[PDB]
Amino acid sequence: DFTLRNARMDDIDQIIKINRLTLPENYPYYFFVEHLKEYGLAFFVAIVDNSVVGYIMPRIEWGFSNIKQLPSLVRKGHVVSIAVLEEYRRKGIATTLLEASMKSMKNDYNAEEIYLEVRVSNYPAIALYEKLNFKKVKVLKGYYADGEDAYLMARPL
Ligand SMILES: CC(C)(COP(=O)(O)OP(=O)(O)OC[C@H]1O[C@@H](n2cnc3c(N)ncnc32)[C@H](O)[C@@H]1OP(=O)(O)O)[C@@H](O)C(=O)NCCC(=O)NCCS
Repeated sequence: DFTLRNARMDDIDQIIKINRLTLPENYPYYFFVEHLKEYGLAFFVAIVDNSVVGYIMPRIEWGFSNIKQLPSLVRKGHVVSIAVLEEYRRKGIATTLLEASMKSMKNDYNAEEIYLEVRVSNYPAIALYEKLNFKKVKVLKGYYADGEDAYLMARPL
């Protein structure tokens, strides 16, 4: 079994470890710290027996909607990074991390939409998001450093 709670400064070391092991976008320590201090209410970790096994790091924005056809200014929640240690996958951790972050984006930060970028090859992640009713709304060409395309996936809150 796992539990969720908001991330704390003392979680950052384990979060970075997870990020280093599971993702190619290896942000520096100060990046994690600033997102925790600025958007901490929507920054969650998953815990198994006192260890962090997953996390979701958000960014809160104000700007043009990426869902609406017309230029329209909205509050947006942006998933910067989400990862779960391999041993603890297929347990619903990412699903519950996203739900918790979404609820805070909506209630704490008045977000009207949530969105993220995902590698077009990232089959597990895409399945996750489509199950949570994210839609592929844009294709960011050459979004990743190696040139790989991203789907911009989004949904209203
Ligand atoms: C994507 C990731 C975060 C999902 O974590 P997770 O805790 O295993 O996800 P969940 O258990 O909540 O998944 C829920 C649903 O998503 C889908 N899904 C998740 N992983 C899948 C896979 N490998 N293949 C097919 N569907 C998958 C399934 O529908 C799953 O439902 P189910 O378990 O009942 O079959 C995880 O695989 C991961 O950390 N990958 C490496 C880092 C990464 O790519 N992060 C996302 C970048 S945008």
